[PDB]
Amino acid sequence: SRVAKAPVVVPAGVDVKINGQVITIKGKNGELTRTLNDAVEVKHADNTLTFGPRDGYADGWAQAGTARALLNSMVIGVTEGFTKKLQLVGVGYRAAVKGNVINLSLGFSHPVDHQLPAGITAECPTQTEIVLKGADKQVIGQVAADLRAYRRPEPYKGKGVRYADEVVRTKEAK
Amino acid sequence: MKTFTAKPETVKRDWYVVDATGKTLGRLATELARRLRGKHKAEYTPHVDTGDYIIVLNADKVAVTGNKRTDKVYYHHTGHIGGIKQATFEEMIARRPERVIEIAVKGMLPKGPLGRAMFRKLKVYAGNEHNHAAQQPQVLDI
Amino acid sequence: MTHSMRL
Amino acid sequence: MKVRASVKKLCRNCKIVKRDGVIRVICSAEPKHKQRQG
Amino acid sequence: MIGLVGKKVGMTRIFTEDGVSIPVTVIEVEANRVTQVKDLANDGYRAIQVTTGAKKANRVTKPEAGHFAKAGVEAGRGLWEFRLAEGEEFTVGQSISVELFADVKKVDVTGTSKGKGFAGTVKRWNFRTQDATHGNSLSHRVPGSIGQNQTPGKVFKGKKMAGQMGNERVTVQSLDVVRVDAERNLLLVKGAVPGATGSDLIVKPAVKA
RNA sequence: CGAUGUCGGCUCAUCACAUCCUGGGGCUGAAGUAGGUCCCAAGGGUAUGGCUGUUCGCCAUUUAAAGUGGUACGCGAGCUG
RNA sequence: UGCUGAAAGCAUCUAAGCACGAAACUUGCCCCGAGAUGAGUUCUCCCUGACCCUUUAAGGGUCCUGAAGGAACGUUGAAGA
Ligand SMILES: CC[C@H]1OC(=O)[C@H](C)[C@@H](O[C@H]2C[C@@](C)(OC)[C@@H](O)[C@H](C)O2)[C@H](C)[C@@H](O[C@@H]2O[C@H](C)C[C@H](N(C)C)[C@H]2O)[C@](C)(O)C[C@@H](C)C(=O)[C@H](C)[C@@H](O)[C@]1(C)O
Repeated sequence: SRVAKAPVVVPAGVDVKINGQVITIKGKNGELTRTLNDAVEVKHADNTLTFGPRDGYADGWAQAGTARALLNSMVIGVTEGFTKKLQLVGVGYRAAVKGNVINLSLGFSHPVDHQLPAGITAECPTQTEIVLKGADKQVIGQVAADLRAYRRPEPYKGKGVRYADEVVRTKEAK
Repeated sequence: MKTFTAKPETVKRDWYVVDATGKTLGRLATELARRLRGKHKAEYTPHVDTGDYIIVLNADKVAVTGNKRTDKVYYHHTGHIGGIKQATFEEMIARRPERVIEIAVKGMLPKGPLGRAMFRKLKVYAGNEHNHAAQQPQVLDI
Repeated sequence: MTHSMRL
Repeated sequence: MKVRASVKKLCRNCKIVKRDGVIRVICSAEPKHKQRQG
Repeated sequence: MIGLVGKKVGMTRIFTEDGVSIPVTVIEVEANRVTQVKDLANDGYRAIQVTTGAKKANRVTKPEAGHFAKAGVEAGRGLWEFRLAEGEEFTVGQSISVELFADVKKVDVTGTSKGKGFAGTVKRWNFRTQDATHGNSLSHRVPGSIGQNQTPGKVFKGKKMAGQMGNERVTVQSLDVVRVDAERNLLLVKGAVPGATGSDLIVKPAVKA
């Protein structure tokens, strides 16, 4: 509603082509597409797409706001792209990167091999610092969630894979 | 006088082909059972099979409203130690698509030998094609 | 002999 | 967590959500106030 | 890959030079000639059909005579099929000897087990014999109780009772091959395979790897 | 009431789940080890003896564990008595 | 347990969408199984004669031929009441 009644300013190499209910976008970083819901209406007046509720359906405004939000961060990803920073707190934890397959050494007994999607690239400046660079926000967020879910943060030492400036509350060991 | 009765040698049966794509399950099944018993013909007889042969194409694409695609459970019992087997609508559509249509129609038919014969009239396929092209199946839309 | 009997 | 028939706001930061058709209470400030089934 | 059909020829033991003795079953694996090849054009599934051995020319009926003389092979006893798992192509009349089992390490042997006849519940289902003394009356190796009472009111299906024991198809899995003789067309496997001596065995490579 | 044979033991079971073990998780006044408590889960498993007619119980010694109930307090045209 | 995400400018595992997640469920292993009357498929083999009658019918009868195969019999079997 308040989200959906605000059009999205689409900048710099827009390529926002429509096919029925499908939105395809080429951009600076790449190309992202999605099939939208059937209760939403998109329109390409005034250089910038506007979202209305389609007739007949009950849930119009929430679907339209969800559509506006996903297309907004989607076209933001095709403009400049999303990044995610993970760090490894804890001794014996190294995170060397081999191309498209991250090889974590979280010290279970064996290495951890992690195949990436076709989109997100990964870089390590130091050995406790993974930086994911990808356009599609859900895929980089999902792969950061998988990499954290290999080994969670510990509430006693702070040991584990964690997000960058996310604060972990460590209870002291009684 | 006596009322008219049909005779099983002179009843003249038609062939129909029904595309079951994108339709509701039980509405289609009710129309199928009505056509199978013969209640659409004027010379209806309750002990003579009057109905027609129906070829139901595309049993894969049948639809169910609500959350029945994941939660309509089919129960059947193997007649054994304590094995009550069960399968939802999704794995029944994937594993054995024609069984959904045949179960829905067989629940709607009379029980007895006449109902089993009028169920043998029904021929359910999951593809778009059938091998019954030698009987000229007319399109029965519903 | 009261073994089968309900006594 | 606490599976209960009565879920209430124990804390200032716990919000009441309805996930998967069940009523749950999430406190982001402490995990002892997490509860279910209300 | 496919299995081969052989014959159970006794049991012996071989002595490894380390000192260990291992019991082997010797399987005479004769030349298996492929009679008919199934493919998914006509049949819907792909397979091969093999035969082995020999039969009397007067003991062969004209149906199986014509079926053998259709494609290149000679009369053996029995016909068997093998299911060709993804990537084998065999011409009819192709002799298949025991070199594929010279490569392999574990094996599955399928045979018809020895028929123990009408057996009781003690022999068939390892039931516990009741008391031999302390009062017992005509009920030493009887099966006990077979059901509860009025509430089921019936015996359950699959209740273990007496009946035919033996004489059925049994597969034994993961038997180690210890030696393959190609000039004798023999196969030594470790352990015991189902059947009497001289019974026909089916030898497939192991699936539970 | 012109008859529906009891308690216990033996033999054979079968189901429920309100789970004893195994398996999966949340919280912990959870450092680890080991627990407590709650949620999911019924595939498989789930002692031997002494005493007692005993079920039960106590006890000795194990076990991963020594589940709780229904089935005419399952089961005598199957046995015992 | 999550990711993205509004409804509800925030927040939110959820309404749209996406991913994980157990000895339970469906497969994978093994055995039975086309009486699966919805009685399936594949290959091979065997039959290539004349006439009359009547309610000229998916009809009866007569002579001549009995084919593949089967059964019977016998010797029997680590098969079997
Ligand atoms: C030789 C064979 C004899 O039977 C037995 O010895 C058995 C072993 C008795 O049990 C003997 C021994 C014993 C201990 O039961 C085993 C004892 O309790 C009874 C009273 O007598 C029987 C069966 C008794 O029945 C029982 O009578 C009970 C009153 C009720 C019971 N019913 C509820 C189920 C019923 O079956 C009873 C009365 O003798 C049956 C009547 C018909 C007879 O007299 C007949 C002629 C018998 O003598 C007999 C068949 O020749």
